[PDB]
Amino acid sequence: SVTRVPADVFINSFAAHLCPAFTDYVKTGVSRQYAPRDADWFYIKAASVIRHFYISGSHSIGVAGLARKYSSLQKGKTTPHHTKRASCKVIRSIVSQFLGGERGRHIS
Amino acid sequence: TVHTLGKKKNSVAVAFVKAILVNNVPLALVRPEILRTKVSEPIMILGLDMNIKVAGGGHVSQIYAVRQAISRGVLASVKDEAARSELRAKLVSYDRQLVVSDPRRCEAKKFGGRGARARRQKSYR
Amino acid sequence: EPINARVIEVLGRTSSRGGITQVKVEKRQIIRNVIGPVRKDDILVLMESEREARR
Amino acid sequence: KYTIIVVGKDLKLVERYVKSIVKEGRAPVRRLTITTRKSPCGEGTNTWHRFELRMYKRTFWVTVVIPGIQVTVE
Amino acid sequence: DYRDLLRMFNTNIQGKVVLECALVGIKGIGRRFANVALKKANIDVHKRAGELTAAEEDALMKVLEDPLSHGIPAWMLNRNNDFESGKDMHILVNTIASTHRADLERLRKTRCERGVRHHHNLKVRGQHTKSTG
Amino acid sequence: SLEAYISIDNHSFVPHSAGRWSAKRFRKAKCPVVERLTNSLMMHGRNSGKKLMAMKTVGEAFELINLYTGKNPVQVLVDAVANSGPREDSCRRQSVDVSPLRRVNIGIYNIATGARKAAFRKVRPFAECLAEEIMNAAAGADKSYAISQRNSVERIAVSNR
RNA sequence: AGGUCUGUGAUGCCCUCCGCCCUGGGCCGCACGCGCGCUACACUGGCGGGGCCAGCCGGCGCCCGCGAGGACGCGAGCCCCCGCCGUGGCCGGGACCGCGGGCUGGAACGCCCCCGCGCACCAGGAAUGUCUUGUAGGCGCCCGCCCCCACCGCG
RNA sequence: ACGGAGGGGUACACCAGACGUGGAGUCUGCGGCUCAAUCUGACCAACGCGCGCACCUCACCAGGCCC
Ligand SMILES: [K+]
Ligand SMILES: [K+]
Ligand SMILES: [K+]
Ligand SMILES: [K+]
Ligand SMILES: [K+]
Ligand SMILES: [K+]
Repeated sequence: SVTRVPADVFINSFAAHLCPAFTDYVKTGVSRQYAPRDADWFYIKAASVIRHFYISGSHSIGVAGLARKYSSLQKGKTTPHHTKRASCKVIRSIVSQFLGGERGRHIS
Repeated sequence: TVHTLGKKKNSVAVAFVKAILVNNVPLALVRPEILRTKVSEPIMILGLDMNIKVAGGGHVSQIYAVRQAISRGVLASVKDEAARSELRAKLVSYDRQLVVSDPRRCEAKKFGGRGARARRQKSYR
Repeated sequence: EPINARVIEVLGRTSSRGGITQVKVEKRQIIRNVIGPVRKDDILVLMESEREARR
Repeated sequence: KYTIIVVGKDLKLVERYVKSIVKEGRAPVRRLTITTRKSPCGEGTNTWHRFELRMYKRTFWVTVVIPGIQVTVE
Repeated sequence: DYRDLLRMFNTNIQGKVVLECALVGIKGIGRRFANVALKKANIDVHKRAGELTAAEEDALMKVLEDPLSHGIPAWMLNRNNDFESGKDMHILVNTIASTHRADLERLRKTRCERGVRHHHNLKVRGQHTKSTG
Repeated sequence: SLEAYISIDNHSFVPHSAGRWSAKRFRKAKCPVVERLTNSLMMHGRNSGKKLMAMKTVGEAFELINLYTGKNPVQVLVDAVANSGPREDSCRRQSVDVSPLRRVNIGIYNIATGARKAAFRKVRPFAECLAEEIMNAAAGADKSYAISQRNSVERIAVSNR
């Protein structure tokens, strides 16, 4: 199956096998202080989100369930560091692109 | 049909052995590629089709539960024999934790401090 | 010149605060003070064998 | 078909009640707890009382009278 | 070929150093504005600071002189909805001080608690000063 | 430092061998030396716990020793942690011989302190210091901080009798 | 003769008829000396994309909106992997301040988010505290008071 | 009861180590200052202690209804 090959190869070699403009002037979340740098990153994020959907064959994943999948910290704040979520518009839109039930969406 | 369990701190590993999978990711593809060796130690120091489901705690505990499960799941292969009696001996002469689960668990926190032994500083002035 | 010698028994803790341990090191029965943990059948490398431990 | 929910705080009474209903015939335990300074005012070593209270479900999806036991059917 | 100096906006720059960060040598600019200005101005962001051609500085100065006129969004510009012109300016220069000081001028005219705390050179933001500085 | 405290037989491949060693008394005598080392590596509150990263150093430093000397990466280790280990001490200060178990122990700590201080605020890697430091306390040269202070402790003990 | 009549229909004895309520403010004011703590002072690190694991028990789909945050409905961080910066108060450190956008609320002076502004700080004198296994320490999560809000305390 | 009296014990109190605190900014409490009021307690065993102060909680301040 797809599981028999590693994910760090799948995401990259599938972004190499695949497109909004808000891609520009966007960070992946309120955690990350900078926007990403490798401008292939939207293909890479899309390949990651699909490699993460095809895992979940029966039940329905969701988009908040996906921003919560892509999270990191907030720092430079003098306080004990807390975990924050990512953006929602980006992942919802990537799901809509890759889409062309009871809740969310699913594979095939 | 063979049942086997494995434990580290709160990690529970379930093994169905029949005449190799860990969380659907095969042996040498389990995330900690450095500790992969630690996992694969019994297989090489000592196949069948085994299958594992493990959760709980953290990465290193997952490793020490799956490894110990596979050890028991091939320890129960032969029965009532001298191999049944000496395999466990080679496992002990590797480490006794390869059979018997490790019984350490965190000690609870007691008020007036951050952990189980650290108090807060005592200032007289 | 190192003078390796071997302990044949522990007499007891010498320092007021615990610390050092009187041992019977060796064709001789020189007695010496030792800082760290020492069992029987262990080895001490001696800078000199000229002096024996008080008491 | 019939639903039975039977609840009580004392493990002995609850176990008795399930034992004396089968004389005729996942919802695990959870606990109600508080911590609170021992003294009335705020003077002295900061010691704490830790109060605790477990109460049980017993589930009877049906196809003795004990005071302190609670029953609902729904 | 590279030079070791791009002396711009009355503030010296060093070069030999990455351009996206080196452009923060200009006051009023952040790494955010550097990143959203260069690749918009069709320049690679990180090769070296001595390899920035003249027409390329020109593409810069034109993306700098009008940010909302090339798609840089409202929320990423600086002097949003000013009290000089009612319009989302781009203070991107070293004439920031005129805005700041004339602001102090207006407050010292209108006599607000915040301006007076700034006059006494203290906290203005509901922050305790019990502590001994 | 002796053949009763340098473990080179009872040891799993990589250092990591979770279990128990400080529970007894002479238990850590059978603790593999290439693990006793990494165990020390995870020192300082800024590295309290990190075991895998400490492992990324021992095996890697073992990638400069053969690339400069040409001798098995471990034979230099045992001999180096044997070269250190102050022989005497100045405990009313009298000179007292040091325990065999203790020298194996103190000397391991000494090599670590060498890199720790000689890696901070340095573009050069921390593992780089462990590298030259461990190959410096091999033949025997002051360049190795360990070899040096060992000499210093003998000077005081011989003078503090 | 620690503390507590300011927690109570516990209360003796004195004094007030200082009872109840309505609006506005203060308890949060500040040269200054103390104590308990939080974030640091970097390369054993910071940044960008990806992988993935807890327990005290616990709701989340459709969307809009850079974000925070709206309208409508139904039942984990460390760490690892790959890259960048290159010993420079640098991309360490994030205080202080200048616009905007939001939430709570009869009411912001309360809290969030976006751009900009980048303080002090180079491991700390004389002194001083705590600890023996899943322990120190590092990482994060949850509950309490709570209109909003944890650097606190119980876990 | 106490002893710079003798004797016998013991604890992370010391030994061997580790992690800290005191030096910077910052949150919080205390003092002292100011104020119409900045309500008040407690000085090892007070001082993130009297369970999160816009209003209420409030005991304090400037005024104003009712019995
Ligand atoms: K108290
Ligand atoms: K160069
Ligand atoms: K009372
Ligand atoms: K009255
Ligand atoms: K207290
Ligand atoms: K009021």
